[PDB]
Amino acid sequence: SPVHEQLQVPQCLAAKITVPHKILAENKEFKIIDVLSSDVETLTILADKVSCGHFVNVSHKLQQQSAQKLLQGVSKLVYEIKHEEEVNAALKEIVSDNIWQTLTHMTSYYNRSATKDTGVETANWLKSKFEQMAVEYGRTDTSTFFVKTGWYKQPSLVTVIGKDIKAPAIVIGAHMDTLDGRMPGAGDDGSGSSSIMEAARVILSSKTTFKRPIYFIWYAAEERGLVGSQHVVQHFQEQSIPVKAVVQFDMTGYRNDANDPTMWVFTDYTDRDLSNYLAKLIDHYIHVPVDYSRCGYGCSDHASWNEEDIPAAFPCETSFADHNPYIHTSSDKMDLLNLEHMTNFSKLAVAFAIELASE
Amino acid sequence: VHEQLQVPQCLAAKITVPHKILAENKEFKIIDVLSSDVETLTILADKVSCGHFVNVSHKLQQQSAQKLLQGVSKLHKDVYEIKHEEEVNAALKEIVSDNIWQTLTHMTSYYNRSATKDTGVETANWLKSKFEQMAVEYGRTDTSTFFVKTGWYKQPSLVTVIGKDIKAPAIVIGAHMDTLDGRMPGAGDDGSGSSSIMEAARVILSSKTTFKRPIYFIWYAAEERGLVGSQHVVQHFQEQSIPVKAVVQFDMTGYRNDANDPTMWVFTDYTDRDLSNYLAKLIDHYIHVPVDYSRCGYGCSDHASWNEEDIPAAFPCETSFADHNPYIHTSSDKMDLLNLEHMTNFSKLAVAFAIELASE
Ligand SMILES: [Zn+2]
Ligand SMILES: [Zn+2]
Ligand SMILES: [Zn+2]
Ligand SMILES: [Zn+2]
Repeated sequence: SPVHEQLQVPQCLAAKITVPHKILAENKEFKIIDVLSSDVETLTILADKVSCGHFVNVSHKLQQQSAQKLLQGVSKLVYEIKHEEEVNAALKEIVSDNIWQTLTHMTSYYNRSATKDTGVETANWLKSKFEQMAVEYGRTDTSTFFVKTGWYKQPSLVTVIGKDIKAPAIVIGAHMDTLDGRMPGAGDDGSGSSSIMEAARVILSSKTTFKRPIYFIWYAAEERGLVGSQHVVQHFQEQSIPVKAVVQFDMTGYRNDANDPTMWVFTDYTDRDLSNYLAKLIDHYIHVPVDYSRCGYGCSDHASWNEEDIPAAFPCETSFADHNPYIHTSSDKMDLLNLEHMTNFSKLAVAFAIELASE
Repeated sequence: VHEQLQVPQCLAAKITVPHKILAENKEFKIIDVLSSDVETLTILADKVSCGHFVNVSHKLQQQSAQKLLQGVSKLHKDVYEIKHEEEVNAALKEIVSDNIWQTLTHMTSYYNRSATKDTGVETANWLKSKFEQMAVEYGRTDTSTFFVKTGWYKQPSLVTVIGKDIKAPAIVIGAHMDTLDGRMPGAGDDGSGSSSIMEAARVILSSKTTFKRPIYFIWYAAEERGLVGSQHVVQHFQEQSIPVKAVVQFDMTGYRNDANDPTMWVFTDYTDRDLSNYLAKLIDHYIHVPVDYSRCGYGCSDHASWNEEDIPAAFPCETSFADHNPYIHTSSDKMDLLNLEHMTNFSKLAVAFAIELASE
C-alpha cells in the first residue's frame, strides 16, 4: 500500500533524519531523499522539534539525474525591541534646537561640493564638532578619522563610539555634500547630517557600555555617485572591520503636508529584515505612520553597503513620488523644512543605535 | 579628468553629453565621461526619474568594466495601494464571527482530515458543497468550482472562483484543509484558516460588485505531506495559462500567544516583499491591530508553492514562529484554545485583500 515519495529537505533537518531513506541528490543547502509514505509523518514531528524548516514533497516533479537537476536557499530561524527604558530615556534627551543650529551652520556654506574648499571645510567642522562633543561629556572610548576620496578633496568623516569593541558594528550615516554653485542643501542632506549629529551627541552623553562599536559617518561626494560611501565600505573591508547593520539618513526634514508625520521606508537596495525593523522602531518609539517607497538605482549611500551584502536600510522624509521639489537647487532652504520631522529621524537613529548596539 | 559611471539602461538612453560605452548588459551601461559633465547627468537623472548612477571610477578599463558587470528597480510601475475604503469597510461590517466558529465546529469534528483518508476526502466534498450552496443562496452567477487531483493522495484540492470569465491575472486566497493522521481536530492548523477564508468567500459571494479580476478561493489538499496540493494547483494554473497577480495564504488564524495582544504577524521568508508590506498596511488601516514580523522556514506553508514560480505571495499568521501554538499536530489542537476575534481579524484581512486587489 505504502509508496515511495521524494522530499526536498534542508541540510539542517536532513542531518537528523533516522527513518530509512536514500539520498537522491545533494547540495550545500538541501538533500533530496526517497522515503516510504508511512514514514513521512515521522519527519513532520522531527521537523517540528528541530525547528530549522520543514520539507517540500517533490515526487510530482520527478531519479538521481532529475533530482540533481532539480537542485540547480534555506532561511535561518534577528532584530528586536528589548531596550525600552534606555531608548525612551535617550529620546527624551534629543534637543530639537541643536538640530536647527547644526543645519544653520551647514547651510551657510556657499556649497559643500566634494571638489571645493567649502566641501573640505564642511568635513573639518563636522569632525571638530564630534570631537568637542566627546570631550564635553567625558566619553573616553571614541575616535575619529578621515577616509580619503581619491581626487576629490573632501574626505569622508568616520567617527566611532566604542573604538575597541571587537564585534560587528552598527553604522549610522548621512552625506555632507551638495552640488556646485549656490547650494544650501538644507533638505539634501543638511537635514540628515544634522539629525544624526544630534543622535551622536545623545550616545556620547550616555555612560552605557554597548556590546558593539557604533559608527557615525558623514560621507563625502554622495552627489557624484556614492563616491565617499564606496571608499568607506572599501576601507572597512581592507581593515576587516565587520558590520552588522547600517542605516542611512538622507533627507529628514521636508513634509509633503505639515500635518502628516508619516516616515517612509525605502524598499529597493535595502535589506528586507532590517527595513521591517525600522518600520517597528518607528511605530514603537516614534508613534507616526509608516509607508513604503522605492527610489532607484544609486539612490543614496545605503546602496554602497547593500552591494557588499551588508544589511542596510533607508528611512526618508517622503515617498519618491512626493519628494522635496527644491533639492539640487538654490531654493533647498531650511525654512521649507519641518523641525519635528527632523527630530523624529534623530529619534530613529538613537533608537536603532541603542537597540542594536546593546545586543 | 574622466570618470566612469554605471548607468541604468533607462537613463543611458537619454544621455546626450559625450560619452564612451565601456561595457553593457541587459540592465546597465558603464560609460566614460568627462568629470565636468557629471552634474549634468545628475540633473538628467532627476528629471528622467528612473534611477541615478554609481561612480565606478575607483574600481577601474574595458575588461574591468565588463568584469564589473558580471538589476534596476522600476519606479513608475503600479503600486499596491489602498483605494477602496468604503467598499472594504462595508464588507468588513458583513463578516459574521459566528459563521467562522460554526465552520470550525464542523471541520474539527472529522476524526482527521488527512489527505490519505476518507475523512480527508469528505472534507473536500463538504467545502465544495458549502461554497456552491452559498453561491446559489446569494444569486451569484459568475462562480465555478473544481477539484484538482493530488496524485496518489485521495483528497483533492478545492479550487473555487468568483468571476470565472474574467480574463485578467487573478487574486488568490488560500488555506489548507488537511491534518495529520490519528485523532487530529486540527483547529488551529488549519481549521482556523480554512474557516476564516470560508467566511470571507461568503462576503464576496453576497456582494453585487463586478470586480476587474477573477478571485479564487482555494483549499489545498495534503499541505502536511509537504505542500503537495498547492504544488498540484500551481502546476494546474501554469499548464492552463491562468495568470495570477497575487496570492495570500491563511495558515493558522486563531491562536494568540497572549489573549490580550491582538498583533498579527507577517512572514518574511518565501514571500514577496512588496505584497507582504501591503498586508502590513491593510492590517494597520483596516484591522487596527499591531503588526510584527517573523520567519518560518523552508516548506512552511502553501504560499511557498506560488513563491517558487515567482508569483507574488504573502503569509500573515496568528503568532510568530517562536511563539507558535504548542498544540499543533496533536489531538489537543482544539477549538477551545483559539480566539474568535483573531480568526475574525484574519477573515477581515482576506476580504480586504480581495476587494482592494480585485477592484484594480
Ligand atoms: Zn541626498
Ligand atoms: Zn541628492
Ligand atoms: Zn498549517
Ligand atoms: Zn501545518
